[PDB]
Parts: sequence; structure tokens; C-alpha cells
Amino acid sequence: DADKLPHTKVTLVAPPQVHPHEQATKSGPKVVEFTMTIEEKKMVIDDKGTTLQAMTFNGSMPGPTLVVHEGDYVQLTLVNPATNAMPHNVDFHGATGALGGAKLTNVNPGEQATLRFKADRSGTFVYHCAPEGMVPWHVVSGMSGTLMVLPRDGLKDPQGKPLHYDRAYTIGEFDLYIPKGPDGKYKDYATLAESYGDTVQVMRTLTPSHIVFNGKVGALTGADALTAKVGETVLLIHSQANRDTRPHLIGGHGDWVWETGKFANPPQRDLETWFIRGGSAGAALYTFKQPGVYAYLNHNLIEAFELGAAGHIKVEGKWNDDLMKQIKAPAPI
Amino acid sequence: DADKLPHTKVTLVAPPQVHPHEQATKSGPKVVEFTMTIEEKKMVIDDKGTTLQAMTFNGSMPGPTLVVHEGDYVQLTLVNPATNAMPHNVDFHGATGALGGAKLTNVNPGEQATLRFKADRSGTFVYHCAPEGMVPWHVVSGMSGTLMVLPRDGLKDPQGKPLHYDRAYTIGEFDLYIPKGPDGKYKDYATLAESYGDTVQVMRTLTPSHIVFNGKVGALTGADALTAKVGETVLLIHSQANRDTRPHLIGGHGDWVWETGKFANPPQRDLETWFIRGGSAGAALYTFKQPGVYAYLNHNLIEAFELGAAGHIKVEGKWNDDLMKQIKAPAPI
Amino acid sequence: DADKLPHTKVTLVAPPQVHPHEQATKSGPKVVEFTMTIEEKKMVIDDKGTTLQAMTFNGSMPGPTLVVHEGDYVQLTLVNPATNAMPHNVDFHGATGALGGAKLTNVNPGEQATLRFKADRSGTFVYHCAPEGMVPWHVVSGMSGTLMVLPRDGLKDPQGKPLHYDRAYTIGEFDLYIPKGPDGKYKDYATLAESYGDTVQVMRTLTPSHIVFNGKVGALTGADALTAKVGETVLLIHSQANRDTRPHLIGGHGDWVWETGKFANPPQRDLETWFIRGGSAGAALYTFKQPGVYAYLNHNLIEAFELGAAGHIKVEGKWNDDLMKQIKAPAPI
Ligand SMILES: [Cu+2]
Ligand SMILES: [Cu+2]
Ligand SMILES: [Cu+2]
Ligand SMILES: [Cu+2]
Ligand SMILES: [Cu+2]
Ligand SMILES: [Cu+2]
Repeated sequence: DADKLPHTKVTLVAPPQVHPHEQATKSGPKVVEFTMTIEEKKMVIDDKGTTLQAMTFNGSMPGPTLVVHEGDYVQLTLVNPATNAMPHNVDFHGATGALGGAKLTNVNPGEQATLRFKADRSGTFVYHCAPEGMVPWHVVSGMSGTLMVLPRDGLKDPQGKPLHYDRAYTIGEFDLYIPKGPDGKYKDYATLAESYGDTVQVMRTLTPSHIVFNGKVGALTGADALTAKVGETVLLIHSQANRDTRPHLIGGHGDWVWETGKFANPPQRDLETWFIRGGSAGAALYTFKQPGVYAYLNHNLIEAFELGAAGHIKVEGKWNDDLMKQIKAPAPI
Repeated sequence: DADKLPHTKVTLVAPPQVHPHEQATKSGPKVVEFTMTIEEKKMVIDDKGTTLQAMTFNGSMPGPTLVVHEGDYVQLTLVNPATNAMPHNVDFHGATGALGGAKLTNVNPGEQATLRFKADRSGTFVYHCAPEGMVPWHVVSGMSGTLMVLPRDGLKDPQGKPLHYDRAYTIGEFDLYIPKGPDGKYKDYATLAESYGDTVQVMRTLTPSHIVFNGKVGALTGADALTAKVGETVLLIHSQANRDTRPHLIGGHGDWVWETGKFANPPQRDLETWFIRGGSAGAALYTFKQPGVYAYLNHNLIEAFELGAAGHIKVEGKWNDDLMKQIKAPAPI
Repeated sequence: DADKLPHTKVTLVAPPQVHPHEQATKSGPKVVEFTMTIEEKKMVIDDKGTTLQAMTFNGSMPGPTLVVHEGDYVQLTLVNPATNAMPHNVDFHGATGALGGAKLTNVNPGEQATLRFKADRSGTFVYHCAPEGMVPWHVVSGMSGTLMVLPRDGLKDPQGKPLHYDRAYTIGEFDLYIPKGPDGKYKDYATLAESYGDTVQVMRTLTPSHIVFNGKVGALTGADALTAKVGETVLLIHSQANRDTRPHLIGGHGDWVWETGKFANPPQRDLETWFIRGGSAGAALYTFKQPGVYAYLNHNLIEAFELGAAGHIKVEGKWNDDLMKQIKAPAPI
């Protein structure tokens, strides 16, 4: 049975952190139990006060990252409080059958349901809400996150060597379609339902008004930067459930990258910029060699700097003059 | 000679089916003869009656898939009836020299021409019309399809193991640019030529009005779904001659995928969502493990659910409770 | 030291040519010195007289390609004449640390600075201007080019065999955002600074007005075609610092392609159409087998034929009838 196996509970943590877990494991399959509560709310998504009638898993954008090993069974309890207004569900791209779980988790406000599925394929996978007749709206409103399924003996390079990371960070990139008035000012709506008709008009143009990391412009900049040390190896998980993106680290590289996100395939190395297909999650490894501030962004630079898709990584350590050196500071010709 | 070799004729079949053929073959090179007749017509492309002044190879969108083995010679007779109004030609991406065949097949209404080219490279390749001064228009109006060139000893995995499919289905994804009036209603034109000027204005915005599989919204849904059985392996051929797309199977995966479409390269596995570059055809293999209805779509979900790029696969068989199981149906908290 | 090593100077050449260099080298690391002067100017970017208030490295779009071997140190002297109006800098994606060099090269009009960085990773890399608060504008105005870092023992295939090229050509693809008036005519500005506000409005739509190869519509067509001979192998370097593109050679293929551009990874073969992620440079090898005119373009065909992203290659040699042959010229049915 797929049931009899040990059952364990995981306590989910908010982006950009990832809950504690082991990379390689000497241990057999288990049933990992997770709980997620849906939360509809109006959020401030920029520095000028623009608002979004948003829909979330666990109150954040993106939803939390769930991590298990290849072979485990995922047991998710999805709860939809009576304070919400819309029906919701989940679609795990890492699962097999019934529209990824969506058919078995239709949950109206005040209901809950429990689904179990075998995670028999390795990689980072997107999960998202997908209620019949309104999938694009719930996804674009914030309902997505990642499931990471690690190979039981950890991540490997192309020749089979072991690859380790010291920390993992999870970034969700969201293309947002906030309507504008005649003024040229973004609209504010009193209820979620009221935002609907205008939002679908903007969606159909295919031109986002804002593209943000983790829920807002500047979520991961300045004081909210990601942090690391030179010599530390970081796993950067990047998901985009609806639209393509092309991540890049200014002053760094993707040492080892799975741009399609599936760990059974060999990774590519030394990438300047990688590509995550809308509807998927990818992963990149990097080891910091120089201290200082780094920017992590979508390298359509108008999308990064005008629309919002950019973040910071602040790195501690000692400068290395052999890698890079200013021989002549700026001066008069 | 490349001529002396046996000559054989193939009878072309309409999408989404593919004409009978062998995967591995113990047999030498041959000259495969195919005939295609161009057909200009006005087609209904949605469920609300919107019309398109369309241009086709053999009366369908996409044109039929032609399948040969690596080493064969393709011998195509292109016919352009006197009832059409425009000159046409063909450009095979699988061919070498003279703009892919386009320079040797310029055929005015009432003319025909015969081209022969060696298919010396393995994979799925796009073919499309390409008349000087109006290529984008003929392509966007429906003139494209796929040529599949199989390795003589069939498809293989990365370690060289044999890979087989039970059935093959061919999907053509078309980005359409139908002008709108002041009303906000799509225009209807009496002739093909009359549609031209407005259509090029819409094309230049780069925003399609509709994105459809095989000629219309709902072509492959409900009663027109693709069909399969659990334990059956299907080859899903996907072409897009002008614009990128990112195919995904809800509740399934791409077991083995050639997203750039060329069989001499190793395939990737366990993909949630793959990517077909505009101007190319890719291929994915999957084996059904669970019965039920599956959706096959472009995972920019606004493109799939608002603009039309989505289809269904209806699968017969027995549920497998170990893969997925509802432990607690929806109920009150 | 990284200094003590021999120092050598390279004389930069204009696109589409690449300065003389060796592929494999039996020689150790050196310090290669290069000099680039920034040049702001108004350029004519089409055949109808449209103008662009452009910004360049060395007076061309794209900037010149710099080529070194893996292990060398790049020593760039960046000069910004007193005749320019804006501050500039450089960001090498091939470098590690301080925003790719951008923090150490901030150069106001009338200043110069010298940076040295180790090129420890193999491939074609984009370099671009990136001044704080205005990066998208300087990039989109023309400030980008490629750095090619060759493996010390040359390019290799997947099984390790040596791969050689006879000539290399460098193509920069630029998405341009030239504002339009009420008339429907493109605006002309007296100064660079005056173009700014309108340009950022057009950028935010994400819809280029023009997409060109090397600075203008028709830069590489007709009399300006690239040239080759049958039996010759060409390396086609393609960079796009802001926006995706999907290169294709009509009548040819990418024999061996590094679409993500990094030489330590195995290349893919027999590609009809490849993909360069915005923010990166890729490379493809091809050997001409048939004489005649070839087109090299972005296979979103509206982008290629309406917006400008298309070029020509004129090939000398003898027709090969086995590859392709017209058996029946166009004639009456
Ligand atoms: Cu929902
Ligand atoms: Cu999905
Ligand atoms: Cu045609
Ligand atoms: Cu083509
Ligand atoms: Cu600049
Ligand atoms: Cu950059």
C-alpha cells in the first residue's frame, strides 16, 4: 500500500524562504502532509499605492514551496474559509491524472478537501488554482507556487558528480493586468468580483501593466534583498505559471541550470541568461565568488526596470582582484 | 542516381491524423510522391461566427503531415487551381537550397509544378508558403504544416534505447489577426484580396485576435477530442510557423520531448511544459497512466482559454489509486 | 600575478566582420587590451528616412565583437568624449563581480576608465551599457555587442570532435521604440535628451516599431549581403540584449548550434530555427552545400518582413541536383 508508509507533517514557510529539508536522504518513501489555506485580499503592489484584488495560497505571492523526494506521496489538505467569495482548487503539474488534482479538490468557501498523489517525477513543478471557466483569472491574481521533488540521492551534474547547495530561495514572477481609468490612473475595486470584467479586457491585450517578483515592485530590493556570503552555493527556484521570463544575475552566472526544471536531465553550465517557459518552474545553482550587491532580474530590461521584475542579492566577503580589477579609475581624457 | 530508386505514392490524410507509415524500416531510400492542391476559402473560426479569408494546403489548417525516412527523396506535385486568385509556392524547412523550394515552385492559379529534394536530416520540420513580398500574410492565413523525417531505425532515447508509439496526432497552432470595426465587431470580407490591407495593420501590432489549434476555437474539444487508452503511447506533433508557443498536457507530462524537433539530438524527459519556437515543429511522447479527460494547451493561459489554443484528449481505462487518490472529498470545515 | 603576463593590443573592426583571431591556440593566458569610444548620434534606420537618437560603442550597432580565449584577462579602456551628453559604462555578462564592470566604469563626458577582468568562462556573451536609473534606454538605443571567449583548443561537437570555421560574422538584433505623432509619422528630435520621455512611453507598451539587424532595415540585404562559397563553414554570432529572437536560415540549417551560447555545453544539430533569449548571445555553425541567395532572419515572419529583422547571404558555387531538383517547372494544369 501507499498508505501504511510513515506519515510526517511539514510546517510551511513564506517566500522567499523554503522549509527545512534534506537533499540526499537515506530513507524510504513517506506520506508528507501539508496544509494550505486560501486567502483572498486586496494588496498594495507598488510604491505609488496601486492595488490588486488578489487571490493567494497561504496569504503570499507566490504560494509556499513544498519539498519532497522522488517516490514520496504528497498529502495536501486544501482549505477555503467561509470569508472568501470564490470556489478554488489546485492543479499540481507534478501529479498524474484528473487535471492534476483539480477535479478532486473543488472547494467552495467554507469547505476543505484532502488529496494524495505520488510524486514519481523529479524537478521543480508549478502548482496553480484552476477552476473551470475562470483559470486565467485565478492564476494571474496570484494563485501559483512551486513543488520541488528532489532525487533521493540529491542533485547531480552531467557526468554524475554530486552537487550541493547551502541555501535555497524561491522566487515567483507574476504578470499582472490592472485596469486603468480614462484619467490614466489604475482602478481600485471594492470587491474581488467587481474587478473581473475590466481585468479580462486588459488580459486579452496580452500586455501586463506590472511584472513583479513575489507580490510587489521592490519586494526583494534594498532592505529586503536576499543574502549570501562568498563561497556559499545558492539554489534559485524561479516559477512563472502564465508567461515566459528570462532570468539573469548581474555580475554572476548560472553555474548549473535546469531551465526546463526537471532533475533527471543534465544541467547546462556557465549561462548568462536562462529561460523559463510560462507554465513551468526552473532552477539554477550559483557559487558567489565576489562580495557586493547583485541584481537578479528578467533580462527583457523594460520588464525588469520599468514594470518591476528585479531583485537584489547582498553578498558578504573579500574582494578578489584577479577576477576583476579597476586599473584606472574614471578621469579626464 | 537519386532516380532509378523505387518510387511510391502516399495518400494524404487530414489533421489531426497522420497517414499510415512505418517507424523503423528495413528498406533502402525511395522516392515518395505526394500531391497537394492549394485551396483558398472563407472559414468560420469560432463559435460566434467570426470568419477568416483563409489560404490552405489541401483544404485544412494545418496542411497534412508528410512522413518519410531519413535518406528518402520527397517528390511533391504542387497544384494551384484556376479558381484561386493568388500565386503560391512551398518552402520546406527540411530541404537544402533555393529558399527551401520556394524559388522552384512559384505557381500561379491554373499551374502546377513538381519538386524533388533529399530529406537528409531527421526530425519534424515546418513547411509553409512563401511568395516574395507577401510571406507573412500567406503563413498567417493558414499555409503551413509539418514534414516528419524518421530515423531509418526509429526514435531513440538518450542512452540509445528504442522508443515506440502506438499512434501519432498532428496539431497546427495558428496565430490569427482578424481586423475589428469601430463597432468592436470582427470584419467580414467578400474576397481574399479585400482582407489584405486591414490584416497587415493588425499584424503590425503583434497581438493576435485569436490563437487556434487546427483551424478553429474548439476544433479538438468535446466531441472532437483526440482519443487514447491507458497504456497507449502517443506522439504529439506540434507546429507553429510564425510565433512561439508552450505546450502542456494537464494531468500528464512529456515523457520524452524534442522541443526543437530534431531526432538526432537526445530528448529531455519528465517535462511539465515545453517550448516550440515560431518557425518550427517539435514532438513529444507520452504514455497514458490514468483514464479521463485531459486538456492539451498553450500554457500562456490567456492564449489558451481566452484566445482559443486548447484541446482535449479523452482516455479510456481503469483508475489507478496509487498515482492519485481523493482521501477526503470536499466538505464543511 | 594576472599582470606580468604578456599584454597584446587588438584593433577592433566593424560589424558584421570580426577581428582576426585564432581558434585553437597553443599559448598561455595573456592580457588583451581593447579600446572603445562611445559615440552618440542621430542615425537613419530605414529606407523611408526614419531617424533614431542613438547611442553606440564605437559608432556602430551593434558594438564590435571582442574575441579572446578562455583564461585570458580582458583589459578595456572605455572613453566617453566631451562631445557626448550622457554618462555611460559597460556591463560584461562574461565577467564576475560589481554588476559586470558597471560599477567600475562610470564615465561622464570627457572621462575614460580602464577595467580588467578574467574571462574564465567559454562562450559568446552580451556586453551592454547600464547606467543606474536609465539602463533600458541606453540598451534599446544601441549600446550592446558581443564578447566571444573561445575554448583554448577550439570548438567541439558533442562526442568531442574538433569543429572549425572558415569565417565568422556578427549580427546584433535591435528592438527599437520610435514614437509616432498624431499624424502617424515618426517623430524626429533635435537632441538625445529630448527623445527620452516619449521613448519610455513607447517602451512600456512592449511593442517595438522596428526590429533591425545591425542598425537598419536592409543593413545586410541586396548589395550588403554577407558572402560565402559552397564548402565554406561559417560561424553566425547573434546577440539580442533585451528581447527574444528566433533565427533561421532559409534554404539552410544550423548544423551545430549553441542557442544559449556557452561552449562548454554540447551543441544541438540539424536545427531549422533556434532561440536566443533576450539578454544573451548564441552561435550557430553551417556549411554551405548549395549556391544562391539565402535569407537569414527572425522567424516571427511579421518581425522579419514587416519590422525589419532579415538579411541576405550570397553563396557562390555549383548547384547539386541530388540535394534538390525541379523535375517539372511551373506549367498549365
Ligand atoms: Cu482559485
Ligand atoms: Cu497548468
Ligand atoms: Cu500562398
Ligand atoms: Cu520558414
Ligand atoms: Cu550608455
Ligand atoms: Cu545584462
